[PDB]
Amino acid sequence: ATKDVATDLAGEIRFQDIVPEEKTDRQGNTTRIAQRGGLLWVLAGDVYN
Amino acid sequence: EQRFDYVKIALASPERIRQWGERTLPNGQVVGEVTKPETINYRTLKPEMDGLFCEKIFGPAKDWECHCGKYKRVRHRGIVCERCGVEVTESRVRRHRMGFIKLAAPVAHVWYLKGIPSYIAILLDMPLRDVEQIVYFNSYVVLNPGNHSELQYKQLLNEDQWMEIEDQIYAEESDLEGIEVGIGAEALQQLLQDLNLNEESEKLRQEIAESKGQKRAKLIKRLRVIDNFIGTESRPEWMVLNVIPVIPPDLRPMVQLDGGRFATSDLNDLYRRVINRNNRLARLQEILAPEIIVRNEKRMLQEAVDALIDNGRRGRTVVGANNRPLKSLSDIIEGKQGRFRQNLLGKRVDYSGRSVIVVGPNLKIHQCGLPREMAIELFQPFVIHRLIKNHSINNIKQAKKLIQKNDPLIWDVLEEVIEGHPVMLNRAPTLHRLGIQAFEPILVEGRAIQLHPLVCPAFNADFDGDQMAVHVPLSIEAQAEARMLMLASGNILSPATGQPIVTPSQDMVLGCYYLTAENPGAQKGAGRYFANLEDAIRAFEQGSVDLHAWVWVRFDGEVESEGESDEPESVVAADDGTVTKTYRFRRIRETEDGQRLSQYVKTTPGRILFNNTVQTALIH
Amino acid sequence: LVLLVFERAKTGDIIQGLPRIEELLEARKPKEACILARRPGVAHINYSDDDAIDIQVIEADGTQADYPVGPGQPLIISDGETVDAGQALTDGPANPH
Amino acid sequence: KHIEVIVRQMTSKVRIDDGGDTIMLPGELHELREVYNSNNTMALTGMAPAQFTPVLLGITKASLNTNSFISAASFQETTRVLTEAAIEGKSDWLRGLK
Amino acid sequence: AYILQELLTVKSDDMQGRNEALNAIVKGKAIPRPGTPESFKVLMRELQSLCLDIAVYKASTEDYEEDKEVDLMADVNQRRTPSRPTYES
RNA sequence: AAAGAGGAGAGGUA
Ligand SMILES: Nc1ccn([C@@H]2O[C@H](COP(=O)(O)OP(=O)(O)OP(=O)(O)O)[C@@H](O)[C@H]2O)c(=O)n1
Ligand SMILES: [Mg+2]
Ligand SMILES: [Zn+2]
Repeated sequence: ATKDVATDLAGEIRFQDIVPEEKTDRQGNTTRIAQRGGLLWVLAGDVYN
Repeated sequence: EQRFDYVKIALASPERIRQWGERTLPNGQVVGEVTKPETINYRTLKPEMDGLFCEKIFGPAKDWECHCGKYKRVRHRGIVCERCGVEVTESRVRRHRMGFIKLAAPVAHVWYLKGIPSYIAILLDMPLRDVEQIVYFNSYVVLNPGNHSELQYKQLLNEDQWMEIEDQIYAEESDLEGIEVGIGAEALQQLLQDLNLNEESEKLRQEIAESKGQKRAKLIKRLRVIDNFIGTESRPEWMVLNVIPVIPPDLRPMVQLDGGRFATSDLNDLYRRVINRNNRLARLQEILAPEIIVRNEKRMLQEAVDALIDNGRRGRTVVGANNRPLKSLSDIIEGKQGRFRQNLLGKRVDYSGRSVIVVGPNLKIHQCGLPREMAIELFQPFVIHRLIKNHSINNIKQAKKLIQKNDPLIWDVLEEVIEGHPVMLNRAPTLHRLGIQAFEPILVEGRAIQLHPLVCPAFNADFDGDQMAVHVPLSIEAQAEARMLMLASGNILSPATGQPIVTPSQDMVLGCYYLTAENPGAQKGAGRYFANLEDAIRAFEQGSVDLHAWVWVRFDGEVESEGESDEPESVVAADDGTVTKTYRFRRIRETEDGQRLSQYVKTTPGRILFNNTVQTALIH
Repeated sequence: LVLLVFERAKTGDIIQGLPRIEELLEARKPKEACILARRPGVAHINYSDDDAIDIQVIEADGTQADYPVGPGQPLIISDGETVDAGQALTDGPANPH
Repeated sequence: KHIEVIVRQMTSKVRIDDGGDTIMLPGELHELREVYNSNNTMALTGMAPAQFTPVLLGITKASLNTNSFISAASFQETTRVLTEAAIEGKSDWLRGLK
Repeated sequence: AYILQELLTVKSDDMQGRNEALNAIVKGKAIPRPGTPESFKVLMRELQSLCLDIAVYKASTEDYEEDKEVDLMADVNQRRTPSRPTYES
C-alpha cells in the first residue's frame, strides 16, 4: 500500500540523512528512491512562481 | 450378464446421419426428411403431414390409432395403414425416432472452427483469421496456381486483386492457360479433400529432427492431430456438414395451455429458421438467379446453422420476443443447470417427506417420532398388502376406500406395519456422512418430528426453525444395510479424528457440574460415617444430609482424587502388627507388610451418586 | 513530498486463512523467497557498504554461487553456517516449481 | 492420512522428453510406474529408452487429465473435452464412481 | 450401494421398474432388478443431435468377431409400460 | 380414464 505526504508550509527544502538513489526502467524513465531515510526540513519563506 | 461393456465417441459421417433417421415401409418409399416449417393445425389440434411433428416420420400420436382414423385396436402387431402411411403402435416411439434435413449448400461445424485449439486451422496450416475470412464470404482462395509466376497455392485474394487477375486471364492472351481456380466460398471441403495423411506424416517426421525451440513444438502439435486421423480411419472433410439431424418431437413439447394460444419452445424456432432459409436458397438456385443474391442466402444459412448449434459463439446472438437470447443445443448440457449436474448426479425421489423438528426427551438414541399424517402416506402399499392378507377385505379398491374414509382399523394395521422398519433422516446442508442417519420410528400425535437431544451436534441443528427430510427404504437389502451400517446407535467416533461424538452437550454438563462441585456453605451432616454406597444415597433422600457435605464412606477399589498427597500424612503403628496411614482424602489399615484390611474415602454425596450411576449402568 | 510504501495491518480469522490453503493446493507462484541451488555448506554474509548484503556460498571444490540479497528480505541464517541444496536462505514462501 | 491421500494424486506424473522408439510423443504426461515398466521391458533387447522430467500439477489440472472422458465432461469445460474426445476416438470402460 | 441404486433408478425415472416394484410390494414378493434410467437415453439423443457418433458396445467373448453395438432404445420384455404406476386388478 | 407445461422477474426461511 502507498500513502502520499503533503506539506502545510511553503519554502526551501533541506535533507538531514536521506540518501537518494536513481533507478531506470526499460523505457527510459527515471525515478528516485530513498536508500536511507531521515528528516526532510521545510524552511519558511515567500515563494514566487 | 451385462448388456454393454464400454462407451465410444467418434466423428459422424453423412451416411451415419442419414442412417439414423431413415426407415422404409412395405410400399417402396422412404421417409425421414423434414421439408416444412409447420407444427400443428390451428383449427383441429393435429400435426401436419411433413413438418416438425409429422406422424409418418416420428410415429403415431395416439395408441393403436392411425392418422386417418380408419385402423384401431391392439390385435395388429405392426401393420401399416395403406392410406396415410402411419404405423399403428404406441406413442412411446416418439421418444426415440429421429429426422434429418438435407442442406442446399454445405456449412461448417462451429465446434471445429471456433475453439481453444482450432482443428481445421491446425490441419490446414493456416491462421484462424484466413479460414474465418474464406468462410462468411469475405475473401477468395487460390485452389490452383496454374502456370502463373506470382500466384501461390492457398493464397488469400481480394475483390480488386481478383478483378486484376481476371482482366489478365480474359485478355485472350497466352501462357495463362493454367486453369486458375480461385473460389471464394465455403471452399474448405475441397482443401480438406486434397490432404494426403501419410505423405504429410513422413514429411513432418523428417522435418522435426532439424529444428529446435518454439518452431519444433508447433510442428509437433500438427503431427499429433494428423496421426489421430490415421488411427480412427476418419475423413478430415467430415467437419463440413451436408445433412443435419433432427431431435425426436417428444423432447421439445408444444404444450396446450394459454386457452387459445400455444407455449413457446426455443428449439422449434431455430429449426424453423433453418428450414425457411434452406427452402428460400433452393428456390432461388432453381430459377438461375444472379450470383450476387445467392451468396447472401448462403451466408444467412451458415449463420442460422451456427445459431442453432451454439448461440453467440461467433457473432451476434439471436434474440426472441424480449431482448433475451434463445437456448441452443449446447446450452442444455453446459453448466450448473445443465443435464449433467442437475438430472444425472442428483434427482427427485418418491416416498419422501419433510417437516419441522421439535425436541423429544425420554426417547432412546435409536428412536424417532413420526406424525401419523405423514406415516399413513409414506407406507401406503404395505398397509394395503396387510389389509388384503390379514383381515381379509376383498380387493385394492375396497382397501383404498377404507383408507380414504379413515376407518379406525387402519391405525391398528399401521401401528404394526412400521414396527421394525427403519427410516432415513436428512438435514439440508450435508457437509459430511453424519448428515444422514437411520432411526426407528414411533407414531406420535401432532405435526412435528421429535429428535433425540444427543444427535443434534452431528446434524448441527437447534429447535428454532429448522426442518428435516424423511426417506423410506423398500427392498430387503436396503433395510439390512440401513440397520447394519447407518443406525444412529453405532456412530460413536468421528471419521475425521477418532474422538467421541455423542458427549453430553449443554444442560447435562451444567447439571453434572452442579452435582459434583464444592460449597463451603450449606454443610449439614458433615463428618458422618457410612457403609456401602447406597446408605449415603438413602440418607440423602431423607434430607438428613446436604448435597455438598464432606462424609466418610467405606469403599474398596481404585480411587483418584484432586490434589491428593502421595506421602502418608500420618502414620500410627499399634500393637499386634497393625498400622493406620492417613492421607488427605483416605485412611488405610494394614497388617505387618501384608494386605489391606479396610479403606475409607472422604467424599461428597453427589460424587457418590455420579459414580454409582456409572457403575450401575455398566452391569445391566 | 514523498509516497510511503508499507504493508497494511489485517486481522487473523478464518477468512484470511483459506486463501493460503487454496494457493498451496493449486501450486501457484508466491511473491518471495530465495533458495540455495547447490550443496556446499559454507556461507559468508559479507556486509558491504550502504547495506548491500551478498551471501557467498563456498563449495568444497571452490565454487562461489554468489547469491545477492534484496533491500527488504530478512535473513534466517548466520555466518559460517552449513547449508544444504534447496535450503531457504532469506525467508518467505518457497516456490515449489 | 487425508492430506497424504490428496497430495499423492498431484505428485505422481512425469513429462516425456524425446521418447526413443516407443509410443510416447514429447509433451505428454504419463505415470512414473508405467514409464519405468515400459523402459524396463524395452531395454531388455537393447534399444534406446525415453527421457522424462517430474512435474507438479495442481488440484484442477490433475483432475482434467483422467482416463475417462465421461467423468471429465461432467466436471468442467464440457464442449472442449467432448470435442477432443471425439477427435481422438476415445472409449470409456466405466471404472470408479461418478 | 443397494440403497443408492434403488434411490437412483426405481424411485425416480425407471419407467418400467416403478410398476414392477409397486405390484411386487402389494403382492408381497421380491422386487425385480432395475434397468436403464430415461435421463441417460435423453442425454444420448441430445448428444447425437450435435452430430456426434456415440454408442454403447458389447465386448467380443472369443474368436476374431468384432464388438457388436447394443440398441438401448429397444424392448427386452413383453410387458406393458404405462406412464404412471397402477394397481393391476 | 385424466390430470398441471415450460420460462422470466420480485420477496423470504435454515
Ligand atoms: N446462507 C446460509 C445461512 C444459513 N445456513 C445454515 O443455517 C445455519 C444458521 O443457523 P441460525 O439458527 O441462523 O444461527 P446459529 O449460528 O445456529 O445461531 P443461533 O441459533 O444461536 O442464533 C447455518 O449454520 C447453516 O447450517 C446456510 O447453510 N447457509
Ligand atoms: Mg438456530
Ligand atoms: Zn390411416
